[PDB]
Amino acid sequence: QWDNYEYIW
Amino acid sequence: TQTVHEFAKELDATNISIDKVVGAGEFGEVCSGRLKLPSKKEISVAIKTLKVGYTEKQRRDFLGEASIMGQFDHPNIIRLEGVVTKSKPVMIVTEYMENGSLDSFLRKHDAQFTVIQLVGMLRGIASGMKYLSDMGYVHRDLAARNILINSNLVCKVSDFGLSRVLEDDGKIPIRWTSPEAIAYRKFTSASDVWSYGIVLWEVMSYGERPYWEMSNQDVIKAVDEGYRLPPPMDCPAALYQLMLDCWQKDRNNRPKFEQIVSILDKLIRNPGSLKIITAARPSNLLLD
Ligand SMILES: Nc1ncnc2c1ncn2[C@@H]1O[C@H](COP(=O)(O)OP(=O)(O)NP(=O)(O)O)[C@@H](O)[C@H]1O
Ligand SMILES: [Mg+2]
Repeated sequence: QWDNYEYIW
Repeated sequence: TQTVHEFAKELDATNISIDKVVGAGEFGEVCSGRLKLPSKKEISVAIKTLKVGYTEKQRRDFLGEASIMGQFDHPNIIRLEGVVTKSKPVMIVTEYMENGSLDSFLRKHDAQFTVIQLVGMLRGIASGMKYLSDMGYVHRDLAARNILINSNLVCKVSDFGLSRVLEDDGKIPIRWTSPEAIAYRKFTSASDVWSYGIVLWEVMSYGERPYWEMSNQDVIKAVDEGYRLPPPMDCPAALYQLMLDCWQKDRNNRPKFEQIVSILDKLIRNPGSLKIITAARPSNLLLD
């Protein structure tokens, strides 16, 4: 659950 | 700040008592406590504090989220009781929700609720979102973790950190976000309906993570290719179909929140309908 929020690479 | 005082009452801190810490956020701690109202009635509240040594940006973001919340007065949107800004620590005071965040609550109770209880939760969330959308906002973060649930299992939309007014004017919750919002930032009430479909899956899965631990890049590719989360165990057909409808590729084909509320109201009114339950697949996600 650490990458719930992310940018798109 | 003046911005928040348009939609938030300034509370007298002598009327606030703090009981204990119940959480921690981006901005500081969260406590349970009591608020004495002008009528001398005392109610349970959550108290969020802005951390000591906050930046002006942190203060603006903290209070800004309260300014949005304060615009809504609805039984399924978290109620803002008021703010404390004229003394420090700066505070936001909201209704107390005994059972905390919906995803973590459901994980504690895997397979322990009736389908009608779960539908009750889902109907509340939909009703709150219908109002939010009526008011011209897109939430942008609709997820089980952003729904709070009280002692009587009433669910209420929270966390307006990403919310905005729909107008001609950061990281995104990729697993909850519609394909068009991921592709080119097309956020509309229909992208919130997509997110609602994900919340529906989360609730029927008792707080399983959407797409489990798939990489965000694979979530984006799979969903765009037409793959969808599979039916939760023992999921009523009616509710899986509602998920699929919320997840229509064409946003114009998704139901409106008003339609979602109506659908759930029928299921509550005719609980036998929930007894028809949703197999061998070549993949974990379902194509279509
Ligand atoms: N109104 C409330 N009533 C009761 N508990 C609350 C309330 N608001 C927040 N909490 C508790 O505080 C925890 C953290 O607050 P929250 O609003 O989720 O901020 P956050 O930044 O998302 N922190 P987190 O969920 O831990 O990453 C929630 O999981 C609840 O357990
Ligand atoms: Mg949280």
